[PDB]
This record gives sequence, structure tokens and C-alpha cells, in this order.
Amino acid sequence: RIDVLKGEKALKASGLVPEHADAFKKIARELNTYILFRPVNKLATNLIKSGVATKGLNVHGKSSDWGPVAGYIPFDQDLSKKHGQQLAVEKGNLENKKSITEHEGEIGKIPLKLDHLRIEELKENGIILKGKKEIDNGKKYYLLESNNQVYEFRISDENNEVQYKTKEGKITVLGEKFNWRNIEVMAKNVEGVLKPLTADYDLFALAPSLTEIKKQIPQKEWDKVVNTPNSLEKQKGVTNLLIKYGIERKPDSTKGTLSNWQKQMLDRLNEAVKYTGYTGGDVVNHGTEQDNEEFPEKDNEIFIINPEGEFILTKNWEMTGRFIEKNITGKDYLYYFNRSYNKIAPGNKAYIEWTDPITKAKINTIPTSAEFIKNLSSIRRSSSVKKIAGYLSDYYNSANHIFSQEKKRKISIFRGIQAYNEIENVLKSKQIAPEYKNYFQYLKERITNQVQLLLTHQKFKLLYKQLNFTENETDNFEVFQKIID
Amino acid sequence: TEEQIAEFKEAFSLFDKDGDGTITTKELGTVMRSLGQNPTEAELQDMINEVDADGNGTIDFPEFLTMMARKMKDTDSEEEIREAFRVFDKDGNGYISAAELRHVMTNLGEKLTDEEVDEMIREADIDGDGQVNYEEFVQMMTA
Ligand SMILES: Nc1ccccc1C(=O)O[C@H]1C[C@H](n2cnc3c(N)ncnc32)O[C@@H]1COP(=O)(O)OP(=O)(O)OP(=O)(O)O
Ligand SMILES: [Ca+2]
Ligand SMILES: [Ca+2]
Ligand SMILES: [Yb+3]
Repeated sequence: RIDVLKGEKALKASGLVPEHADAFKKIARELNTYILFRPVNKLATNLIKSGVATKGLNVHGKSSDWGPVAGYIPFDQDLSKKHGQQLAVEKGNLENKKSITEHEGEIGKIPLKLDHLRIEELKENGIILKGKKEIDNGKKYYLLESNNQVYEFRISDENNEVQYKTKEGKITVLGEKFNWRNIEVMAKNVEGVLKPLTADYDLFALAPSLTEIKKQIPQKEWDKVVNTPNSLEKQKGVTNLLIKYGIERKPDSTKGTLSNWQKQMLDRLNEAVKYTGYTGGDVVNHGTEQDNEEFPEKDNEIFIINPEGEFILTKNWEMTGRFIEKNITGKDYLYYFNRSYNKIAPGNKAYIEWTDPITKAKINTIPTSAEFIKNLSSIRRSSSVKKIAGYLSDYYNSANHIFSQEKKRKISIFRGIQAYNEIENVLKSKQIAPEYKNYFQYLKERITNQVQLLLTHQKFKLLYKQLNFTENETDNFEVFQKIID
Repeated sequence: TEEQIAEFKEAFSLFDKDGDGTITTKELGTVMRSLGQNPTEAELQDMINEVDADGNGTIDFPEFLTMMARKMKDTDSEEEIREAFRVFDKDGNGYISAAELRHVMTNLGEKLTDEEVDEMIREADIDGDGQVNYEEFVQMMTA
């Protein structure tokens, strides 16, 4: 039992327009596939609903969540939800400065207009209140107050454009001060006209039922492998199909890095809402977060629509991961987690941890050859026997499937003590680099658990006393044989 | 990558009684397989029989660092495979077991006898633990 939200209380906390989250129940059931959404600027919802164009992947400026421009995407990112923090509010504008130039015509910026209706929507959410009047050179302006200290806003009566200025005393994060100027919002081009942009529905992860994937594979290419005499070239061709048709994703022009079932599943979604009336075009413009490896975000609350049309909402990462473990990845669905999760993402240097089973075991399996070498590679970032690399290339000898388990265990357990040996004398020679000395004290340990494991599976150092380091051939092997009995 | 290109160069110096990274094709295979490969005596010929027309029959880094600079393309799937493995490991113990392989299969369309399955685990098992760990699941899908 895990403390998550459900139904209404969950949807509310999400941000998705209700009509939309409902329209999504359908597709979640129709394709038996879990839909997982990232948060959504709550001040964006009413905008999305009224039909504002959500922002594609070519726009990276953050949406505001306060002040009159709440919900939209301020050009002066200091009005965005990242208000107050520099490197962020700064790396923000640069991004806007680019969307405006490198996409000249496709994306622009325009004045903010708060029509009579929206104003109310804000007076409700308690974001801004229309205050006293003011006249500036024959122009009627009504002030708009907010609980913010740095800036002061107001709105025009003629065209409804909003303006902001720094309040006598304060200074912008970037260190500025200015007087009355239009608040500019990021716009997109549609039929020659510029239309404002709001948040968009960012997908956390999409995980369909393994069967649902089958439908993807062509009942022709399937049989070809499904009907292979041998068994090995079979598994390979089988798995490889899961890879090629369900697991693999490639970079697309404007949808970022996604796969194909994703492109469809994606498209269906945008259409699904167009049926309810969302006239702003698409509402899901890019692939899922798990494929975002350069700027990974770790959100506390994740929204989950399960293949049964139900609503959930993980209370926090630890839990988000708990839910994905018990209902998706351990229940026969297609799921993969971002490749940068236990690494330092390059883009934003994030370090998002996630439970990776392949590593849990790492300690109890002996290293392949690459892992060894490639570890002598990333090992020489701080800072002669190729036998250990061979013995390691011997252990995982594909040409091992002709022997019997009983056999396998033996030659391997031996191939281990054989590799664990040629390692002992390397250490018995020069402490080369203090850190290399560790890597091996480590392998020696991994080698143990593995060897020992194979023995207890069937019958450690104890046996390491009685054996031939000394000459070299099969003679050394011969003594071994008997020992195990 | 910078690291990749920093690896082919690493192992390359593990066996060269020449010193100047000047090895031989007699040991080129010993380098490609130790670093994760299984080429044939033929694949060594045609390839080396284009860039190395020197007649010497020796190899260095700049040379080798460019040959792999081709093969190492469609093979880089490493990722997909690793993600794939995790798909099978339904219990998350780090190893793929029969019971598990059964699901991945039946749910994919191909039903299998508790016999045929236990066969796939065994033909794929390389160390006898009666289970396949990534290291293994890799060979089985590479070599
Ligand atoms: N460029 C910089 C400035 C600030 C932060 C990051 C970066 C930025 O470039 O990196 C971006 C790219 C990345 N992303 C999301 N889905 C993706 C998909 N699968 N494929 C690729 N990338 C995806 O997410 C970052 C922003 O995503 P977004 O979806 O444009 O806005 P969002 O996070 O929803 O802002 P908000 O709506 O709250 O105002
Ligand atoms: Ca398993
Ligand atoms: Ca095994
Ligand atoms: Yb987005």
C-alpha cells in the first residue's frame, strides 16, 4: 500500500484541463497503455482550455506562474516561474533570444493583453487585482497589483496591453531598472498572425502492455523468427524485434527523440483533444522525459492515467518509482527509464538517481572483458598482463553452449580462479597507482562471490591453496578436476 | 566519443613488443576480440587490405582508431539491448529466469512449453547458474 492520490483530488493536482484528462481515459484503455504526465503550470490550464497554442520544443522559455503574465511565456524570463534566480532567469532569455532569431517567422514575441474575462480568472486564483486608475499623457491606465516587490504593473484601457516597470528602490535580478514598458510574450505564427503560447502537456513516460507491442510487429517478420529451427538465433531474433519495434527510438525533426509507437500514441492524443474542441492545434509537442537525457527534470508529483481509465498521482519521486515498479515494470508492460538517471546529465549537470537492477547484481558477477578495459580507460582519468583480459574473454565464451551445466560450472569456476590468479601477482608487484590497487581489490571480490556462488550452486580460498600457478598447461587443470569431487 | 576513442587506444598498448604502437595483424584479432569482438580471418583481410598497402603488415593507433571508426556504428545498439534486458528481468534480480522469459514470450504471441523455454535459458546460459545476467544476455545478442 502506497499513499497516492486518486480520481478527482489527483486530476486537480495535475494541471491537465479536465475535459482533456477525461478524453485521455479512453485512449489509455483502448490501447492498454499507461499514460504518465509531468506537472502542468496550473495557471496554464484555463489558458489551454480557452484554446491557447501550447509551446512546441523550439521554445524553451519557462512559463510564468505569477503576476499578470501568469500562464503565458514571458520574453523577459524574469517574469517566469524562474523569477529571482539568475543563471536560470539568464539562461532563459538567451533561449528566447534564439527562438526569435533562429526561427524568424516561425516564432516571435508580442504584447500581453489581458481581456476583461481573464482578469477575472486571475482575481479568483488570487494572482492580481485590478486597482486604482491612472493617466499618463492622455492615456487611461488601471493599475494591476501583485504581492511582488521588484516589479509594478498596470493595464491600458484602449487596447488592454499590460506594462511593467521597476519599483522605486528595487533592482532586477540581472541588475536593471526601467520605467513603463510592454510585457512581451512568446508567440507562434499561424496563418501569418502571431498567437501567444502557454504551457504544453509534457509526457513523463509512456508504457504500453507488452501485447500492445506485438500488434506493432508485422505478422510476417514475426513468423520468420518464431519458426527458426535452432533456438539461439531465435531468442536473438525475438528480442531484437522487441528492440527494433518497441524499445528503440530515433531523433525526429520537431518531436525530439522518440520511437514510432510513440509517434502514433502521441498523435492520437493531440487528435483526441481536438475532438473535444481544443482549437489551438497540438497539445503534446515532444517525446517523453525518459528520452530527455540532456536536461532531465525530477518532478515530485507525477500524473498517471492507467489502462483502466483511472487517475493516480505519485506524491514524490521515491513513490513515483515505487508505483512504476509494482504496476508497470513488474506487470508486463513496455518501460525504459532515461539513460542519464544515475549519471551526471551533461546539459544541466543533474544527478537523478533511479533503481537499476543490472547494477544491483554487478557485485555478484565477474566482469566481462570490455568492462575491464573500459574501466582501465575511465580509470586513467586520475593517472603488463593481457591475461586477465583474456581469461575474462574466456569466461564469457559463447562457444560454451555445447557443454552441460555440470560441465559449464566447472570450467567457469576454474576460469575464474584462473583469472583471480593472474590478478594476485599483478598486485604482488608494484602498487602502481593507489586507485588501480583498489579496482583489483574489488574485482578479486566480484570474482569470489561469483566463483563461490557457482560452487554452492553445486557442491573458496580454501581451494585456492591447492593448485598450480607454477607450470602452465592442462596439467594445472587436471589437479582441479578431482578437487571439486 | 572522447572516451570511446580513449579506449581503443588503451587496450591497444596492452600487447606490442614493438613499443611504438606498431603491432601485427597476427595479433589484430587478439585486440578486437579482447575488446569485445569476434571477427573472422576473412574480415581481417579485406579491411586491412585497403588502408594498409604499405606491405609492412604492421598497425598503429591512428590506423586502428579509424577502422573501428566504421564498424562501431550499427553495433552501438548496446543501449537498446541493455534497456531490453531490463524488460525481461521482471523481478529485478539482475538476472533473466525461465518463468520471466516465458512471460515476455507468451505476452508477445509465441507460446512455449515449459521445456522449450528451459532450453533457451540453457543454450543462453554460459556459467550454469541457470539464469542469464546482462553480461551473458549481451553475448547471446552480440557475438
Ligand atoms: N535549452 C535550455 C534552457 C532551460 C532549461 C533546459 C534547456 C532546454 O533546452 O531543454 C529542454 C528540452 C527538454 N525536453 C522535454 N521533452 C523532451 C523530449 N523527449 N525530447 C527532448 N528534450 C525534451 O525539456 C526542456 C524544456 O522542456 P519544455 O517541454 O520546452 O518546457 P517545460 O519544462 O514544460 O516549461 P513550462 O511549460 O513549465 O514553462
Ligand atoms: Ca529475473
Ligand atoms: Ca548464466
Ligand atoms: Yb513542452
